[PDB]
Amino acid sequence: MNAPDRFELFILPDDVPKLKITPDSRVPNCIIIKFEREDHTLANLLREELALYPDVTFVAYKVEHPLFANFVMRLQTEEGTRPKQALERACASIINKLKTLDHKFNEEWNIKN
Amino acid sequence: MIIPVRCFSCGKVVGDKWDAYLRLLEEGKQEGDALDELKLKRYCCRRMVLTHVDLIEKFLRYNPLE
Amino acid sequence: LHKMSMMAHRVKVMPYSTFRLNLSVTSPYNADFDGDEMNLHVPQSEETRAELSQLCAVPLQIVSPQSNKPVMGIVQDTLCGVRKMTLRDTFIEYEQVMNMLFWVPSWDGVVPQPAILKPKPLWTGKQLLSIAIPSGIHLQRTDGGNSLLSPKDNGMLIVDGKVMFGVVDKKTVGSGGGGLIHTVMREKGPKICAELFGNIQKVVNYWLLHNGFSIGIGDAIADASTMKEITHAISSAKEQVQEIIYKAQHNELELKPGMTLRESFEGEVSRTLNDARDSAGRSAEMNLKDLNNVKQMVSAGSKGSFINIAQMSACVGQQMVEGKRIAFGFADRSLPHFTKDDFSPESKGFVENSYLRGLTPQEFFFHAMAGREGLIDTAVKTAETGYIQRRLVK
Amino acid sequence: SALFDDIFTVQTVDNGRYNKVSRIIGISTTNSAIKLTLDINNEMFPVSQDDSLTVTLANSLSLKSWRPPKPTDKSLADDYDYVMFGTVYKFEEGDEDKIKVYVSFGGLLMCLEGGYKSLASLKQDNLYILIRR
Amino acid sequence: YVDGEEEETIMIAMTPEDLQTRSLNDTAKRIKPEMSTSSHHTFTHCEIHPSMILGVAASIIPFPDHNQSPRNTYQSAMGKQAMGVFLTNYNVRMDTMANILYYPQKPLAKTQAMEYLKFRELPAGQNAIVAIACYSGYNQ
Amino acid sequence: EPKVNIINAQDDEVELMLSDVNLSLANSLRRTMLAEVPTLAIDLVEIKMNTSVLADEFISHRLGLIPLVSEDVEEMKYSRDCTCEDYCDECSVVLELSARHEGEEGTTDVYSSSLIKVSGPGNLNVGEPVRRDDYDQGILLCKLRNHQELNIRCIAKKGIAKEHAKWSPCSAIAFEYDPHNKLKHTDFWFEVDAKKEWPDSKYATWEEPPKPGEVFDYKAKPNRFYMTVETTGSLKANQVFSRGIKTLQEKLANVLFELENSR
Amino acid sequence: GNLMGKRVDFSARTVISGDPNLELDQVGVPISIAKTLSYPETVTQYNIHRLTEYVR
Amino acid sequence: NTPIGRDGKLAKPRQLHNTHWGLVCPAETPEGQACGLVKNLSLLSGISI
Amino acid sequence: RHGQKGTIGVTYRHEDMPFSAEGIVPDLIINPHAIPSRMTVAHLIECLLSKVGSIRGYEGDATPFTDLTVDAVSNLLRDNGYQSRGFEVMYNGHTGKKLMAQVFFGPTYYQRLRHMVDDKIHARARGPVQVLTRQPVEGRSRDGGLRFGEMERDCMIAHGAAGFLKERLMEASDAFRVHVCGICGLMSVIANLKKN
RNA sequence: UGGGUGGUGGC
Ligand SMILES: [Mg+2]
Ligand SMILES: [Zn+2]
Ligand SMILES: [Zn+2]
Ligand SMILES: [Zn+2]
Repeated sequence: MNAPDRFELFILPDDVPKLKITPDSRVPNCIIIKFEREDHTLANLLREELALYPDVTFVAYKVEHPLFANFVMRLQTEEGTRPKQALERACASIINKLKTLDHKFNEEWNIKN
Repeated sequence: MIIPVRCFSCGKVVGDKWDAYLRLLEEGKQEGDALDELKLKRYCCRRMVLTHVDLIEKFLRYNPLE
Repeated sequence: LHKMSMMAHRVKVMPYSTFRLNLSVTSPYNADFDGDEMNLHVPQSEETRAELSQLCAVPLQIVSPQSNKPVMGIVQDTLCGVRKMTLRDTFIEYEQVMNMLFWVPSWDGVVPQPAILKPKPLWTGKQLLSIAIPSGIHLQRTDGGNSLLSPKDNGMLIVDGKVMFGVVDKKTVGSGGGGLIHTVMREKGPKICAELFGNIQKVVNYWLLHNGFSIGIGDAIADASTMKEITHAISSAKEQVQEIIYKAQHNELELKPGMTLRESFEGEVSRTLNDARDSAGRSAEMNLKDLNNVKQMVSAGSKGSFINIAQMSACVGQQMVEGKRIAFGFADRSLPHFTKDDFSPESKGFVENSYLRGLTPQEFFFHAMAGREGLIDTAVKTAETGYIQRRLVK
Repeated sequence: SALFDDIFTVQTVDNGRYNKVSRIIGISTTNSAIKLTLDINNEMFPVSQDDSLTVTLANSLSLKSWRPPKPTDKSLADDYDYVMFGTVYKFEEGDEDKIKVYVSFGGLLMCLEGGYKSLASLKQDNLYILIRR
Repeated sequence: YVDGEEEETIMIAMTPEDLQTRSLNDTAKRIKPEMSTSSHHTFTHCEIHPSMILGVAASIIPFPDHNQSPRNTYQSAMGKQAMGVFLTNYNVRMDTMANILYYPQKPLAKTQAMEYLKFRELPAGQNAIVAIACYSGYNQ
Repeated sequence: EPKVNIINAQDDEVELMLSDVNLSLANSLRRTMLAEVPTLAIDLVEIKMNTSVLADEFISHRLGLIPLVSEDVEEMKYSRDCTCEDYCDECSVVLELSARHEGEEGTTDVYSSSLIKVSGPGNLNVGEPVRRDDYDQGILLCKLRNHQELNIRCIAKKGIAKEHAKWSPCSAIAFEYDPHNKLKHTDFWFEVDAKKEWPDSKYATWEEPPKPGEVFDYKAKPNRFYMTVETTGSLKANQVFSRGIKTLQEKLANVLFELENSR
Repeated sequence: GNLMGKRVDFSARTVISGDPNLELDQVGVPISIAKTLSYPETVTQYNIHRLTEYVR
Repeated sequence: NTPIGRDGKLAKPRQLHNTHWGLVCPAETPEGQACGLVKNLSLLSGISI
Repeated sequence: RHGQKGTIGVTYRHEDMPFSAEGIVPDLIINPHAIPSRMTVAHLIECLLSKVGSIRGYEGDATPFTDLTVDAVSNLLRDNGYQSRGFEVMYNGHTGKKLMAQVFFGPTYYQRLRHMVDDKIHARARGPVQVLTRQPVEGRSRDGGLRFGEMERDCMIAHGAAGFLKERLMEASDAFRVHVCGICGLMSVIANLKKN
């Protein structure tokens, strides 16, 4: 009866940004990013994809409570890399792989019919 | 009561397969084999039809309310 | 019921209308989650706010002068999980370790050195448990006369707050005084002892997620050979009680101090079937593996004990009323399925079976009388306890 | 850099309580009454009875938080096969030459006895290990 | 018929396989006593069925003979608080409390006794999927 | 690099063999194909007249479980951002139904096939009840008797599984990788012996056994997957797969844009 | 029944649930119970703005 | 139901006393104040007229 | 059906469940730690017999005291193409990295007890007081207040912060003001105030 | 916005 909305899982509020960055000044070259309105489905995909790269050193996320559709992530790469750039390249590579995936799947369903 | 639509666990729509299930039962089938023919292979869509017990016949036993 | 049973807290606002707790505070209030009610009084002034915030707050009531020990410890899952985590042969890849050390609110930002460098970096979980516990601790314990060489890997020595060896279990981090929590309290004040429970529970829940842990019907089963050994032993015990019957009903039995003939007879019976139960449960404990789940839980002590596994798998033992064996409810027998004056264990309520095999109906009913004792106790003597406690208070 | 070197005989292996971790007891060849015990992982480096072990203790693998290693750098460990880091937790000057060093590899153990003339430099805090072959 | 006074003067075996003295060492079954005291018994009575010792809110329970008996008492004193179907004429009846549970399934662990409380034709719950595994501390 | 291998296909299921992606990316596909597929179902129900043996929100619930066609659905917008105050024919599929047991004897089963589309932003073939064959009467909504007037008016609007699972696109998703445990990611519980008692996968015969002399390939990773994306009939399985990937792309791209716009 | 102990106000009462994603000194509050109960904070010179917002 | 009242906390009338084979319920009795009193007639009970 | 009771602790959506090899997710997850001390092994026997009678598709006779052992159920579950003791290799829903231990998993019959949380939530600022004693009223139905009883005052004394106790038994209750004549010490003093 | 009795259920 205090039951909230279940479009709190994907729709952002008005003056809240979708992507809220705060750089963590404990160690150099690390950042904390307050993602709005998601779950694991973004996060794990970003985790393992940020994992295998060389220049990335530390990357870790947590979902503070699963009855709230938010999560927060930590991102420290090496010295040289602005890590935001690395994550943008990470998105580029993921969409590259998946668009290749859709492409060959279309071809394979064309053959299998 | 009356058959639900999906499964409770998975979500394969099953509600159509009630009348066919009774008609397969009429010939003397066995209930597992009847579910076998309907293509129900996870047990989720096997408990969503196997357990189910029927009351809405009893509600239509009330000779007219109006 | 004691001076922690009112404790101050802080406010966290959540939807979905129930009260949320930490689960380390489950022990002092004595609350389970089968539907308890807990109240919430509110201050209406500044004065009472500071009164609560400086005295009745949880971090200032950790150590109970009842028994000069901490009474707020670790409960079911965090405990049995951390015991599964810091066994010696548990290794973790670096990637999952990134998250696991992200969960600590007091982690600085420095990973430890992985305890293997090559051929592929791993860890062991004791260093991750060392990430939580702050700098400035010592704890030395000798269990069973261990060495500094540690073959059984029990015991515990901690220097710097980094674990050196040992399986961290209840008898270190439970409610036991002179344990880890008490030591942290004495050496660091309240607040770091507050953050101890946060660090440990969040860590071991994330890891007990990605490991997982379960319990299945096989876990109370031992192989057929150990079942044969338990059956042989308890059969030999029934031979022993037949010897008791033979000598005492052939009047060859010697009488103990202070007890007459039937009292020492029943006392002999009680000792002998308890010996049956103890040796049989011991054999069934000895056979079971260590990847076996139930033995992990009892050897963690988060819930249960030795007699649990003995009763589930090997033997339940004697059904009691008021400490004794069961009265002949009728003349000379304690059901109408028995003969007269048969003091055999299956008459007056010894479950020979496990829980697992099934009970004969009579044995089921005698265990019903056991539950009957427990019910009448827990809803009758609490009268006397309440009245006594009111009178000592006033 | 290396503060120890010796070659060892594998006499006993205890898998036992642990499916992934075994205990070796190595008695030295080059100078006996140097007893060495090292708990070890099977599936990173399986060992067996009566093999040969080159055992080395160092304090710096150069010839602060650990990142995973680059390719461009290099270590002392590059000619080795099982590299574990540890901590010197108990140093006991005993008898005539019963000199026992207890250094722990984080849940793993390492007892060492023998002559003072070998172990005399070992009084440190963080001591590696580097098994060859 | 017997009441509690003739219960004094009888001699029962539990199941009709125990009337004939039977025939091992299998670690699945259950162990009846031998009853080798009287070589030549005169059994006068044998139970129709042992699960007929129960109460009405007790025969519902799947296998009562494998539990710690306070939980048997708890299940019998909770079985009365099921949401389900109370009588089939909730259209015309006007009562201050009534609750229909939507989708009531006869349990796959039915008994043979639930035919005689009609509970397989009026159930008060469902079959949902059990998975006994600590997942993220929420079932502590 | 990543390679697709369809193994079976029919219209109620697809069992493919996605090869050579990470494990997180395949399971992220799984989470998408349960959750974030925009489809169409019955969102506000208005009874014009009911007199049944069944109550009202009961029947609105069961109607919410009913499978519609939403093949054309991405040129239909979301309800909560469509440019009308309460429903019009830009974003609705208004079903008005009144079956009515006329004649005072017998059993009247309001089925799925009697459900009438009255309007819809056409001629996009949306909102039809999904038909197995064309003689698929189907979903068992009601049993009506003498004069029991059931006149109902539904709206159909566009929600995802996150709001509620009446917008479930699909049904049940198998998933496995390394059927012979060559990573030792899993650890068997075992009484006697690990090999005998756990029966082989349905993908055991697509690969080889392990050899006992082989060491633990520590630098190996999981690399071959198998999943099973069945259908409710609401979409066809190829379209499911396609749009699930498409949606997951779009969410990732929006994250990219918020990066670049914060930038 | 009325002087040594009595009934009083500004209480609340419910059924509880565990939640390990928490500190040790935190207790979850359902929203409606936060709406019903209150606390008199003094309007001071260091809390005007938020309290005016809480009016709003 | 049983009229001892509740005056007398005695555990002899609250025992599952062993005449109960098939006459009352060894499981069912409420939690608490009623316990030991309240006897549900068994699934083979009949009342002699 | 064996007392292992409790409340719905948390709600997870569909994908976030663990899920076995076919796609089956679960709906109710009782605790491992709920079992080993409560010693209710019948609950496991029900879950196993449930899964078998689902797959062979009929309702298995679980009336007690038969020769229905566990062995017949074990053999039938194996010989219909499964693991013998219940387990299937279940996964994280957040990675799919396999859950290291195999998870036990099946259907079982559940029920719904009559309590809810929407009938026992209650909080109270003020309101209805009795005429007779002006202490706030008793019962949920009239939105009464809670009994801050004796032994609550006992633990307040044990903590000792009695200023909180002077909040509780003066200020959130029947705060009441009388007068005394200082000579005969009584409250007979008649109080007119606007004439003072 | 009644009292006052009494019953059953929750921890
Ligand atoms: Mg309780
Ligand atoms: Zn299903
Ligand atoms: Zn519009
Ligand atoms: Zn005076």
